[PDB]
Amino acid sequence: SKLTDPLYIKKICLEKVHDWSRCNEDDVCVNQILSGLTNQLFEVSIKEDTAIEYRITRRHVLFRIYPLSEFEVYKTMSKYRIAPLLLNTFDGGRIEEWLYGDPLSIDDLKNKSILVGIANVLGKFHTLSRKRHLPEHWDKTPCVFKMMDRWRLAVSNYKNLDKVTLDINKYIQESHKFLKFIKIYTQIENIANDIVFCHNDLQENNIMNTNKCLRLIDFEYSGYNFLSADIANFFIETTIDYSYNAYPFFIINKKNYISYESRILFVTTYLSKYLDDSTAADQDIIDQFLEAIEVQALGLHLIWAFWSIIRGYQTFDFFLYAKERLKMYDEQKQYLMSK
Ligand SMILES: Nc1ncnc2c1ncn2[C@@H]1O[C@H](COP(=O)(O)OP(=O)(O)O)[C@@H](O)[C@H]1O
Ligand SMILES: [Mg+2]
Repeated sequence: SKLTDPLYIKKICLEKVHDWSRCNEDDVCVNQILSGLTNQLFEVSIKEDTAIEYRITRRHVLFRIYPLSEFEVYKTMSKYRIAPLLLNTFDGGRIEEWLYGDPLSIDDLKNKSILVGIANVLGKFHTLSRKRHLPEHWDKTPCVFKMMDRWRLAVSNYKNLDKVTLDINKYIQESHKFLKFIKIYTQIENIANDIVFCHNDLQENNIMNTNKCLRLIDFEYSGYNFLSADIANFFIETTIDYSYNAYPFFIINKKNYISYESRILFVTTYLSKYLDDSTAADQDIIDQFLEAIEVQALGLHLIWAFWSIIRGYQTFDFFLYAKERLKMYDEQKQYLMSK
């Protein structure tokens, strides 16, 4: 695999990237980068002296080897320059614009100026639905209903769930109680309940930063959802570090949950890009908005716990991670019911 993959990759890029066929396999550099289990990813480049030699302008590409089709969404996202530009396709993968920065770190999410930048970008991203014409066949049923329903059904079919938690049926029961609550709750006249085209996996590793220019990647879970669910996911992710490089390959720091003041600064910045100048906007917009986010956070914990259980059964400690997201459900629920 590791020794044989590069040669395959080199041949395709030579013929699928403009001007690269001027080179040979010896001028091209393949480097596998870290990814999820759903794809293999490689930084492919040309040797820099050879790029200057052969006057090659595009020095790097991303080589990607493989409800809503991820691909269909990705190509719409690329069209509007939200995602890295699609360069080309081959059977089994795609070649994308290479982004020069780095994913945001978990500690970046503490920086207020970065939070502001994320809120600006997310505020704009969320207007796409009303400002462009998205493919109309896309299901507009909020992904919270779909993900919760689909993934809970699948977890109910498993044997040995007590090997995840003694109290698993409590959370299977919690889920449809949440869906019924969320059916009523999101009918409140508040923009947090707007249904827009959502990323659905908003987190530091999906936000590329090039010299203070923030880009979004990874549209695998993308679809229409309550706008506050995209934001709740981001807020949650301030307490989860996936960079940790030994078992269980994630670290939870709940003390790091984005502070109240940072949350108001994020929501305010967000609304300054999401809302039109002429928006019909009440006094408690921020209060209700911050409340809807915490409400959605509750469901996300279930959604991602069930997701992680399915991955555990079909394959990072997925089960410990589910367990942790369930403890978060419990904690979040106490919090909500408090106020
Ligand atoms: N177009 C790109 N340019 C440079 N780096 C990328 C690009 N796309 C992804 N990466 C890197 O690979 C990682 C995973 O990419 P992504 O597709 O979002 O995740 P996954 O492969 O887990 O679905 C990112 O954190 C980023 O560092
Ligand atoms: Mg990702």
